[PDB]
Amino acid sequence: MHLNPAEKEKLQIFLASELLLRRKARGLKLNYPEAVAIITSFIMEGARDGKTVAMLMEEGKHVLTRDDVMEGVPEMIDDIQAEATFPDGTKLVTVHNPIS
Amino acid sequence: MHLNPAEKEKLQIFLASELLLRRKARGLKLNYPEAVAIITSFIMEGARDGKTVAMLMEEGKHVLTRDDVMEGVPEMIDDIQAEATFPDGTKLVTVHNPIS
Amino acid sequence: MHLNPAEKEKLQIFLASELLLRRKARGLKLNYPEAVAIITSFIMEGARDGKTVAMLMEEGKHVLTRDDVMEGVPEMIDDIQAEATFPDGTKLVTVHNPIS
Amino acid sequence: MKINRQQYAESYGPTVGDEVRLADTDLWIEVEKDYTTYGDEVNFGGGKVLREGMGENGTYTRTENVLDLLLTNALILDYTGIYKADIGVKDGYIVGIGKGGNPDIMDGVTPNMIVGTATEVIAAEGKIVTAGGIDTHVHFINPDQVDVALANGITTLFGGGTGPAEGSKATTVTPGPWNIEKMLKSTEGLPINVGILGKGHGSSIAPIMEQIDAGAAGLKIHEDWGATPASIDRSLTVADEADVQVAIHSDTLNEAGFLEDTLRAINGRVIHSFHVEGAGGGHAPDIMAMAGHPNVLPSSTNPTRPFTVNTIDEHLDMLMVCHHLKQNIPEDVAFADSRIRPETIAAEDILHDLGIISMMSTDALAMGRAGEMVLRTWQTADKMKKQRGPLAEEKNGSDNFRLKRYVSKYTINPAIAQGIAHEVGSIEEGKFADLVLWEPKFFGVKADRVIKGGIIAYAQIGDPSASIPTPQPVMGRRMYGTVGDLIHDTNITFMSKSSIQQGVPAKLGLKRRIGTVKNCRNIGKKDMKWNDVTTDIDINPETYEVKVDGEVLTCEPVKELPMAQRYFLF
Amino acid sequence: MKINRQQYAESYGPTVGDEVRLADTDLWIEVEKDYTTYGDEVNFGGGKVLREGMGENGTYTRTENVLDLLLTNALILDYTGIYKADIGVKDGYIVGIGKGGNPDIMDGVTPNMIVGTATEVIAAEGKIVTAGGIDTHVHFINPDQVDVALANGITTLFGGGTGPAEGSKATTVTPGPWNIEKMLKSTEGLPINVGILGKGHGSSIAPIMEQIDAGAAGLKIHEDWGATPASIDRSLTVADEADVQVAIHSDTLNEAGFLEDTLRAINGRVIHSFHVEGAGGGHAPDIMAMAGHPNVLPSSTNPTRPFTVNTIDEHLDMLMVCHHLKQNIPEDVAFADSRIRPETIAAEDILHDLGIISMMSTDALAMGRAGEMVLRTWQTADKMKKQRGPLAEEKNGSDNFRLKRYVSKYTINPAIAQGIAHEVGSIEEGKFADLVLWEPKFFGVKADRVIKGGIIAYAQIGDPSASIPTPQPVMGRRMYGTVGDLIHDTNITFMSKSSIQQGVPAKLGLKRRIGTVKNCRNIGKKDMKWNDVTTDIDINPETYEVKVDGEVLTCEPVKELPMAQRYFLF
Amino acid sequence: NYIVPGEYRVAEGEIEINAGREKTTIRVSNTGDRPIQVGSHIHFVEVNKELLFDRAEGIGRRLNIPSGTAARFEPGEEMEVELTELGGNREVFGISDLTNGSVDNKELILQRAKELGYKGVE
Ligand code: NI
Ligand code: NI
Ligand code: NI
Ligand code: NI
Ligand SMILES: [O-]
Ligand SMILES: [O-]
Repeated sequence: MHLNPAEKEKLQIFLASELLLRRKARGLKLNYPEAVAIITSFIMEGARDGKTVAMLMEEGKHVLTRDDVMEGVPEMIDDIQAEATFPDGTKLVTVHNPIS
Repeated sequence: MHLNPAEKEKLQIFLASELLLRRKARGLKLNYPEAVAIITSFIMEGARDGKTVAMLMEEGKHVLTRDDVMEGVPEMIDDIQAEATFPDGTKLVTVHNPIS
Repeated sequence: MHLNPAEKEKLQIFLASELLLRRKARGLKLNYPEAVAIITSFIMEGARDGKTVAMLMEEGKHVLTRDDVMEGVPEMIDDIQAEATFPDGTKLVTVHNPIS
Repeated sequence: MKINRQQYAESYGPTVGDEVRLADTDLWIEVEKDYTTYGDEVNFGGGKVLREGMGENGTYTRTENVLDLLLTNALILDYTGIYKADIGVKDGYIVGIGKGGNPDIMDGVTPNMIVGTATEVIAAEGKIVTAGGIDTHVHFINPDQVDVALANGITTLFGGGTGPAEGSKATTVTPGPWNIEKMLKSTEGLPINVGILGKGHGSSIAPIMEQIDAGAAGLKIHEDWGATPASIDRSLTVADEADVQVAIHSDTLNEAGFLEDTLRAINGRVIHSFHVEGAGGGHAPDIMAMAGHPNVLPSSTNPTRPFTVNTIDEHLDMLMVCHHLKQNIPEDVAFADSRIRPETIAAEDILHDLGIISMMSTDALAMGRAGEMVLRTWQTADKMKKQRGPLAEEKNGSDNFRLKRYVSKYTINPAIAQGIAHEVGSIEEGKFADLVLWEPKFFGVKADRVIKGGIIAYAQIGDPSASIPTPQPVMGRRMYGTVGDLIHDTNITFMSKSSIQQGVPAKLGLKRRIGTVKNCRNIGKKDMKWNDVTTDIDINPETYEVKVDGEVLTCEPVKELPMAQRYFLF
Repeated sequence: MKINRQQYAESYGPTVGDEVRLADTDLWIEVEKDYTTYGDEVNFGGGKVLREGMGENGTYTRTENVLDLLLTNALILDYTGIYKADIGVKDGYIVGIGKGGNPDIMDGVTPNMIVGTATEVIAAEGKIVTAGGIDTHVHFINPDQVDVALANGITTLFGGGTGPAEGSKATTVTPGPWNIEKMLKSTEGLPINVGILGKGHGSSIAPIMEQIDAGAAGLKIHEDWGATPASIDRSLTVADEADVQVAIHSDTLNEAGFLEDTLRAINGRVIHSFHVEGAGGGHAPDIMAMAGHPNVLPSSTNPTRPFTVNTIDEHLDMLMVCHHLKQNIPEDVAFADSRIRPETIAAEDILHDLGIISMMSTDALAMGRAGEMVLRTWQTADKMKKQRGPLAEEKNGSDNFRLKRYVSKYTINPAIAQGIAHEVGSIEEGKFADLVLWEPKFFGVKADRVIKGGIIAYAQIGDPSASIPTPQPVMGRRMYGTVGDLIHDTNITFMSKSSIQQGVPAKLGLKRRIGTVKNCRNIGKKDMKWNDVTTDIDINPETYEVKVDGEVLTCEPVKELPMAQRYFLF
Repeated sequence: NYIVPGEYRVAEGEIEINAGREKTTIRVSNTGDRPIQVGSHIHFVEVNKELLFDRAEGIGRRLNIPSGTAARFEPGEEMEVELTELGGNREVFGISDLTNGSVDNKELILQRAKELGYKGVE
């Protein structure tokens, strides 16, 4: 596979997102790391899909809403940042105030 | 996400449980580490759900039965222990003789 | 669970395969590490199922075809190798030219 | 020109009279005073103040009042106060708390806090800064426990063990000269301060003392090695000669004596009573009465902290598991019921709040959680505020008194108890620069950066392959202070005076900073900061009810805690 | 007997006139010459040539012209050529490039390249071998960055930092004697070559110079510490005395001067201009004009490399995040728009292609990617071939000229700029054996094996529990060169002459190889291999349009790159 | 009682910066063709030569703006700014090398400024 250090680390974000998604699906309000994991994995998968940085800055604000998360979680998350390989190489996406 | 050392480690238990569950679903009798993984992840997810320690001590004895696992596996597992964050903080759950 | 070093590492192959499978399912042509992960996990799960080394050498050539992967990926993968615990202990499987 | 307070706090962190919520608790701390000169705040970045000829002095060499490191705009939470200041570090030590910058052009600059060519900058605006936690009940069982501790703001581990040997799995003991030597050498690779306890057992002095001379920093008396009157006595006679502290886990079984017999053996000498509530060990059911005595320095361990709805079920079973007890053997059930008591655990919450139990600790990996000493301290304070109200001593509607009482339990008090407060345990000039930065939203839960000897050792930081350090995954990671030979200069091995005088560090090739244990035998309860109360604690032998000043101490267990499911992935 | 070329290349790697595609780019390199004697190729294995009495000599001791290591059948890509040769290493250094084996029986054996009892063998047939990359813009922020760098073929990190302190997070600076000492000690545990930059700020000489004497290898002037005429001047006066290089990140704000003022302060002295395009920092909007000057050694950092459809959106926001800028504050928006410019980023692609920007670098973890210097170099060359055609200098249909121009940017040129090219930066006899093997399919993307001082330090290798090393998971892993005390002998700490003369390594107990920085002040643009062009670069202050020789330099951003989604799991 | 973890509850009132120091308003023009941004704590007389203002009125002073902020002048832009007095020892060293000592030496500072082309020496 030739995994580099970042590829190994970033597998763990996907895993944490899968965990959080299962928790959401059984009806739980999500906590801080769960919310961050879901949005982060969404960005990374979006890059893989070939979306632009600008599309993901927009979409990342609609992945989770306040009713999906515990009290205070929206205000704990000022932004979520992720780097991923786009069709045009690694780029940084920052989603500002992802959950209103 | 601010993952601490235990959060990183415990992701791997969830993963091993997901693996084991897929093996069970395609009809395999489960082995020692598979069985332990499934029951351990069950406890941790139960804590996340807000169940009590006492509920999980009881439920953990009904997750897998002897027909779900290979010969000798029930007798190899004297107990399964897991710590997880309950609504009232980290607690230890020990499931005694989980598979009769 | 008593995980040894290889058991821990090999969990990550299963995870990478799960990731790749989700990417394939949403319609993406798979890349080099995704393709390798899928075929590798297939071999390991096959051993767990009790298939023979010879069966897996054959089956591994039919898991992904060239239309499943990006341009050049078939020619990048000369072989895929995996060791797993068969009913008769650890064995090496090499799948030669898995994607024509 | 004037700035409104909201905007001021956003830019520079809070100032006098402003309050900050601790994580998701109901506890608020208020800035008591501020060392700054408004308008001359230090800060670092593009077009900011700490630039050459401006807030950075361009003239002075390092020796000439210049700092190695300035933490700008810190909100300090410490037994000494809750206040706003810059913190200046040099040669690995805190050398100035005040106002940093350049006297060329700024008013109010503390004279030895010059930002110069030699100065690194950490921005602490909007952070709470505390001393590193001092955990005095550590079992050295699994090296992976060190990062667990660092991640929750612990910087000193005092205890014992050789790894997952049964003696060590039960007791904070590194026994005998050889095991001590081996563990001092192991310590060279642990990125945290360490002090090692020998076995406080024997009926002759020499077998006990040779451990001190070998490099132990103290002793541990534990019932599993025979917490007899003789072992108690000999250990304290050694400790008095050697100037080290003795920790005790007393005779739960009351086999050779009841509590009064243990106190008679102690004979007024200073001792640190571990897990004084007793679920963690000690004379059943009344050990916690130790915490009323003037010669006793009392700590709790953490799984009883605070009293919650799952506590009893969890502990009863934890004890059965660990002692291989059987539910159908009446002696085993009776033992467990005599040891795990809601009456004493509920009173333990209150005794903390009253300043009668002076210290927290973990019991890491034996009956306690390496990374939850700080966590559970604050959860306890929060529960007590909810159930008992703001303390009478509070002013305004701040929780400053309670915050100073509780921060003392895991910083300064354990340091004083162990004879190491000259080096560590508080944010004071002249002490080692072990500092923990916290985002208020994560306060007490997950440390942002842990500074050891003036260099960051551990941090919550992200993708090492990224353009900047904040992208995911943000996780706790060892930093440059832990790498190479820098691990030697950023950490302290605490040792007895006699081992130091006898040249043990050179004999063993120890490269770490060597700390001297001292002034352990001339202290008492009165020396425990904000937690100095002596009183007669009565524990009813039949009902286990606890009374102080004729009043039953009871409170309810809570179903939910802050600093819990909002934060943790598992 | 004759072998067809396809079969020859399959067995021994390519020979004269054969071409090889670089990864999935459109770039082809052609073998220019071959040192072998056809039929007497060296190889290792069962029934192969390097066996006793055959291609391995059985007579000579190690001292007698025998190698410690032979890389057989390497395709070398280097500023010195693109050619086929065996590479011989001894005492950690490259001692022979030519033809290895046994003069007993083989023709054409380079006299000091005897394969003997003492010789290890690496098979390089079918591999491309380059020098280890020299990254001169490293922020030491997170130790996990080292493996990221190794995995993409970097072997030397020059820069500064103390970990995730704000000074270090912004600037490649280890400030003052104490922080420098601490980081030299930390470096003992980093498995990569290192040189440390002090703070190039002050208005008196002594505070700056004492950093050089403490063991710094150079200085960094950064606007965040005040990139003033005074700090520029004093830093260069120090550098001229000390024979070390100065890197500059200039005054973006034009606060104390415009570009011309910075050039006046430099006063014709040699300087390394970091991220010369300026998105990474510098006089807005015209900093890139520095790259026209003869006394300037100009590098790019990597996030602008090459110009792509997501570049601007990504950078504008990256800058807003890092500077805590607000979108509704016009000064902040104006600042960002003045700094992130498609006009200068597009011209930067072309200036690279023209040999006007001489060097690549990362800006690791401050505004750049630790593991993408090599990656993006080749992506840039590929884009330029697509958009500008083969360069005029090319012969046949090979891209050799462009390949030598671009490999120079991350190997030899940074080494020359920093005064370390006597030790590192190219595959030449007499230089340290820092060598990177690449499978052509992974060229520039993921290194196969990274050799440090003649021992493998990092490799893409598989299951450690397997019968052979190739089964999954194949991942980058630290190898024996990084373990124990071998980490000392396989890596170099580069230091100033004065610190070396004053005995700093002994004072600090440094065990690594010590490299001397020298010959930094007597060089210029003309000394940048294949990238030596001086010209007047005009940057229009209104439109930001860039002109060279009266022609606007513009190109389009691309939607797709090679060396991207075919390879990476994320 | 919604909880925002770690939130502030600031006191009432406002913070006055540089309290008790003389304030001076002056007009300043960017005569250059590139933007100039000036930080809160640079000795004002030592700013970019192409800023035109009464240089004498910048001696011993800096911008009266919150610590760490800056004033921006686009090309050709003229505006008023408010200055405050430097404090401490009222000495400046380095920067543009116009002072290198006490800010009281106005004649020497201005002589140097004039000779080096800092606009607005009167
Ligand atoms: Ni105990
Ligand atoms: Ni204990
Ligand atoms: Ni820069
Ligand atoms: Ni930089
Ligand atoms: O204990
Ligand atoms: O930079």
